[PDB]
Amino acid sequence: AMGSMERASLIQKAKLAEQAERYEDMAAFMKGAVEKGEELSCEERNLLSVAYKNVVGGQRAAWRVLSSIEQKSNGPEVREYREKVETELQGVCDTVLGLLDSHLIKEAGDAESRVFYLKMKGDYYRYLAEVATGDDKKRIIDSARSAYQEAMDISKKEMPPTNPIRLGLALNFSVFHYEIANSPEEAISLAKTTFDEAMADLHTLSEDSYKDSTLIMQLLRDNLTLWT
Amino acid sequence: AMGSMERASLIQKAKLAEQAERYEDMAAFMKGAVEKGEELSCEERNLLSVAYKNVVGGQRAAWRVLSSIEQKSNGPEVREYREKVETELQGVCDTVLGLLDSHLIKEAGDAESRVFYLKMKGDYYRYLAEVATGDDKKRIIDSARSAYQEAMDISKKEMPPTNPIRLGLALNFSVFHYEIANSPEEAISLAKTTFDEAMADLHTLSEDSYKDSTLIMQLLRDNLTLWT
Ligand SMILES: [Cl-]
Ligand SMILES: [Cl-]
Ligand SMILES: [Cl-]
Ligand SMILES: [Cl-]
Ligand SMILES: [Cl-]
Ligand SMILES: [Cl-]
Ligand SMILES: [Mg+2]
Ligand SMILES: [Mg+2]
Ligand SMILES: [Mg+2]
Ligand SMILES: [Mg+2]
Repeated sequence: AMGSMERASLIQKAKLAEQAERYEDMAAFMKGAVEKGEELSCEERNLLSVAYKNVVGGQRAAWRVLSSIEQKSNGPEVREYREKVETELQGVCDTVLGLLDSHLIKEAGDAESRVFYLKMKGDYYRYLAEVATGDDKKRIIDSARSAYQEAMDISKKEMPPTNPIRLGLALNFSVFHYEIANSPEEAISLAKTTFDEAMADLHTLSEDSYKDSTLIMQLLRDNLTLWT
Repeated sequence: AMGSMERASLIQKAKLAEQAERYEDMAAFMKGAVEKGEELSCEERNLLSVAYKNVVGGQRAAWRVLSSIEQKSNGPEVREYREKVETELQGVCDTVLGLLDSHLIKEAGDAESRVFYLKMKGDYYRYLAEVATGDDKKRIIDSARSAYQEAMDISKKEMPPTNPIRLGLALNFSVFHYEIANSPEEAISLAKTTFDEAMADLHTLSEDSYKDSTLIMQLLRDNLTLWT
C-alpha cells in the first residue's frame, strides 16, 4: 500500500514514526522503501532494523506472557489467543525474511551491508525458532545457524574486532547458542573471545568509536555475568 | 470480526490481552463483547474503558509529537503523517462513541453505569476536540460539555462525594474546562470543591474505599498544584 509514495517520503515518514514511537507504521514505511528496489544506506538499514525489532519485540514479550499463563493452565481461550499472537509474530518474521531474500542480501556486496542483513536473517529465524516445536524447530534452528555463521565468516575476514555490527552479530549468535541451540559453552566461549579481541583493538579507536564499541562489549559482559 | 466468538470468551481474551499489554486486541475483544447486545457489568465496563484509553492514549501522544514537529516546520510529509495519525485517532473515538450511542447509554439505568458511560462520552468528545479546529471544534466542545454535564448532574444526585467514578468524572470535566474550554477558573473551582467535599466524606469509608478515593483526590490535588 506504499507503492504510490516516493522513496524519500517513506524514509522521512519512517523517521517521524520513530520519533512518535509508532513502530508498526515505521516498519510499514521501511518495507515500502525496501520494495522500491534500490539498495539501503547505512542509516536506512538501521531504520529498517529498529522498526522491525520493536514490532517483533512487542510480539515476543506478549507471546511469553501468554505462554506462561498457558503452561500454568496445564477452556481453549489462552491457547487460542497465544496461537493468534504467535501467528502474527510468524507473519512479521516471514515479512522481514522475505525482504532480505527479495532482494536485499543478494544485492549487498559490501561487508557492512552483507553482515548486517545476514545478522537480521539469523535473528528473525531465531525468533521463529522460539515459538517452533519439533523437527519443525530443527530446520528453523539450522536456518538461523547458517545465516549467523555466514555473517560471522565475513565479519572475521572483513571487519575489525571492534566493529559494532561485528560485535552485535557475535552477541546475538552467542544468545542463539545459549537460548536456542542448548550450547551454553559455545555461547560463553564466543562471548568471551569476542570481548577479549575487541578489548585488544580499542586502542585504535577515536573517542566516539570507543563509546560505540564499549557499549556492545558491556552487553557481552552482561551476558557472561548472567551465564556464569 | 468477533461475531462468532462467545461473549464470555471475548471477556476472557480481553483480560489476557490486558496482561500481555496488547491494548488494540483488548479493545477489539471488548467491542465484540459490547456488540453482543447485553449490558456490561462493573468489571466489564472497566475493561472497555482501560482498553480504549490505552489505544487512544498512544494515538494522542503520537499526534502531539507530530503536531509539535509540524508547528516547528511552520515538504508535505509531516502534515500528511500527522493527518494519518489524526484520522486513526478520530476513527477510534468515533468507534467508542458509536458503542456508547448503540446502545450502552440508553440501556444504562443505574447511576453507576450511566455516569460511567456519560463520562466516557465526555472524554472521547474531548479527544476529538483536541484535534479539531474552527466551528467544527465548537460543536464538538459542546458535545463533550453536554455529556460531562449530564454525568455530573446524575453523580451529584445519586452518588456520595467520595465515589471514585464521581471523582474521576469531576477530575476529567475540570481538565476539559482547563485544556479545552479555556475556562481555567471553572477548572480550578470544580477541582477544589470536589476535593473538599470528598475530604469531608472520607470518615464514612472502609480502609479499602479510603485508598480508592484518596488516590483520585491526589490527582485533583496534582492538577490544582499545576494550575495554581
Ligand atoms: Cl522481547
Ligand atoms: Cl483469539
Ligand atoms: Cl553482490
Ligand atoms: Cl496521552
Ligand atoms: Cl502518511
Ligand atoms: Cl434505562
Ligand atoms: Mg520516485
Ligand atoms: Mg550492491
Ligand atoms: Mg452465546
Ligand atoms: Mg438497564
